[PDB]
Amino acid sequence: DIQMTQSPSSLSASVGDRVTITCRASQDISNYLNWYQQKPGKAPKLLLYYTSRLHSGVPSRFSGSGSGTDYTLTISSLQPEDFATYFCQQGAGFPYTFGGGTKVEIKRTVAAPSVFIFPPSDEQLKSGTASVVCLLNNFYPREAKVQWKVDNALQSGNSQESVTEQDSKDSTYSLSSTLTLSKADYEKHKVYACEVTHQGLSSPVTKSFNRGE
Amino acid sequence: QLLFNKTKSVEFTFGNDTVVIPCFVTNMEAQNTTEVYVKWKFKGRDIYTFDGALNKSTVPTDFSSAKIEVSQLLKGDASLKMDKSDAVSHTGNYTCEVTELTREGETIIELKYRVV
Amino acid sequence: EVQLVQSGAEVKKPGASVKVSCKASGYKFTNYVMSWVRQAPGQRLEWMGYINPYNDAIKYNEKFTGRVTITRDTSASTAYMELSSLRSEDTAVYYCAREGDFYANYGRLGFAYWGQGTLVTVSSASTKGPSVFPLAPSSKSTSGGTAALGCLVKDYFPEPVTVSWNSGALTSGVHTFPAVLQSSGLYSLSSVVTVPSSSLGTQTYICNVNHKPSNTKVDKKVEPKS
Ligand SMILES: *[C@@H]1O[C@H](CO[C@@H]2O[C@@H](C)[C@@H](O)[C@@H](O)[C@@H]2O)[C@@H](O[C@@H]2O[C@H](CO)[C@@H](O)[C@H](O)[C@H]2NC(C)=O)[C@H](O)[C@H]1NC(C)=O
Ligand SMILES: *[C@@H]1O[C@H](CO[C@@H]2O[C@@H](C)[C@@H](O)[C@@H](O)[C@@H]2O)[C@@H](O)[C@H](O)[C@H]1NC(C)=O
Ligand SMILES: *[C@@H]1O[C@H](CO[C@@H]2O[C@@H](C)[C@@H](O)[C@@H](O)[C@@H]2O)[C@@H](O)[C@H](O)[C@H]1NC(C)=O
Ligand SMILES: *[C@@H]1O[C@H](CO)[C@@H](O)[C@H](O)[C@H]1NC(C)=O
Ligand SMILES: [Cl-]
Ligand SMILES: [Cl-]
Repeated sequence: DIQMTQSPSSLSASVGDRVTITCRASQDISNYLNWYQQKPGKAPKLLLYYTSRLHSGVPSRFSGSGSGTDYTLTISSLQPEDFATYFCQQGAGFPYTFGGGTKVEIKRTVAAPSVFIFPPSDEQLKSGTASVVCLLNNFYPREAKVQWKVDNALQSGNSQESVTEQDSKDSTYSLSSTLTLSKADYEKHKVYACEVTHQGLSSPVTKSFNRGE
Repeated sequence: QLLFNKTKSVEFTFGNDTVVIPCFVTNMEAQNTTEVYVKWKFKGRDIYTFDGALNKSTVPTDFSSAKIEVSQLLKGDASLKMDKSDAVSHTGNYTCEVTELTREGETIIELKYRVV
Repeated sequence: EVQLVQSGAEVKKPGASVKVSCKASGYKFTNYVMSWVRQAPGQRLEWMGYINPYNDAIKYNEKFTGRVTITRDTSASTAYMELSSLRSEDTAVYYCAREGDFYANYGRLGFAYWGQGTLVTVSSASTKGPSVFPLAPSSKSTSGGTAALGCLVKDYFPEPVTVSWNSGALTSGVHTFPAVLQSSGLYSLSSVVTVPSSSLGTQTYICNVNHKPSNTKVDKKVEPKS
């Protein structure tokens, strides 16, 4: 089979930068190479077919070139909505094969998180569990430190967090962290606090609530 | 599958202007030539191809004069055209294979050369 | 518009079989080859095969021969991919795909139209529907006149859940986070939205949670707290 190898694996660049990624095939594929764009959780979108032909609708800042075994895709002026993973696909011989993909992320300015905290709902407490959710909205860079405190005692081992993919409009990220306790352990305390450290904040931000208020 | 207005053979002399091998699809339905691929085979070799998707023709060196009239292709007309040099060098059976969307078909024409 | 709509996500026990469907619309179904490509989470896409709906010809990848079966129902404008003898490595998103307005090139000139994907998880664990709890807005979730609210979709297996807001009429400001895997092997995610805090008394916010593996559909009204 024809093996496809892309480089780099991931990539970071500012808005307006020229970005170039390379696809390489294990044998000549005679310009039968296609480029796809895929955003997380979405289906791929055809960008270029036959090395350099723009698929209808694709903005002109996308372009491809190459021959034999070496091909490149180039975005002339990188845009926020260009965040995605880009895949190449050889159309030369069966079975058709795809590259491993190049992730393209945007460099932008520092943006602080907006922080929100949510007590458990009565529905969940009725079931016997208490989840406290802390939300960090539209920040950059994507690293944020979240410290749960219960009656001013730092927690560890009872929370989980995930971070969104990069936003396709403002290039920010958002984070959600969930402290989970039993209804009993939850009721043994009063103050529930979420402390957030981030490059956009001049000092850590804390949001908190007293249980039963 | 595609259907043809068939023709057993055509004949030329050196008094011909251009040599034309006819090929006519009756049940043509394409709307853009991007939906069509035309291949002309002579003695096994692909001696002419038109890639409608890439708007790209291909002939080997000994058939440097071979062409089809792309403007006429959507009417069902895939007739091959060449000059006398290429034709008299390559007398015999020609295959016209037409692909349109998901359909395909072919037909055979014999090119005959008559000395006056 | 061309549109490829696929069947819902499924969980299958190892060894069983799955049949993903793909209904085409917006064009003449027999005019174009329907291909199938799958993508395991975190891996690259891989071609599986195609079918010519006109002459019913099919071609398969050598890796799936004996297991994969592509078929079409012309009157239904529907292609089908059926994979059998499922392994936990058949866990992937399965796509149907279609070429552009070209002659039948089977993907040599690229797949121009894709379905939305069908996530098939191969596992022996029993499917489990989610619980949906509200993340009510209050004084603790405001910020400069904006308010945050959401839904917590907790304890379900397998992925995925889809969350929409107000049956799709609310998309601006929505963040639906990637799921985390809890120590119990169940998934949990949150979906949030920011809205004006001023209109909390006049607007209505419902999250629509769909977990197709368990056929669970849940609408949760998120009422503000005071
Ligand atoms: C070659 O040309 C003839 C027409 O030219 C006549 O024949 C030459 C060989 C030459 O001897 C001249 O004096 C003549 O003027 C083509 O025959 C005509 O083809 C058209 C199109 O099908 C048809 O409508 C006419 O009836 C034909 N006339 C005839 C048969 O007398 C012939 O098809 C050409 N051959 C090739 C291979 O292109
Ligand atoms: C055929 O199409 C021509 C341009 O086609 C362009 O490229 C192809 C691959 C499609 O993606 C199409 O949507 C693009 O616009 C037209 O210039 C030409 O007029 C068309 N033919 C007819 C008869 O209208
Ligand atoms: C297609 O191309 C026409 C002319 O291009 C020439 O002829 C074709 C058959 C190819 O062999 C090409 O390499 C040549 O340069 C144009 O006049 C016509 O507008 C084009 N049509 C479309 C729809 O692109
Ligand atoms: C062309 O084909 C016919 C049968 O299809 C055959 O009788 C004839 O001899 C062939 N002419 C050639 C090969 O020149
Ligand atoms: Cl993380
Ligand atoms: Cl997002």
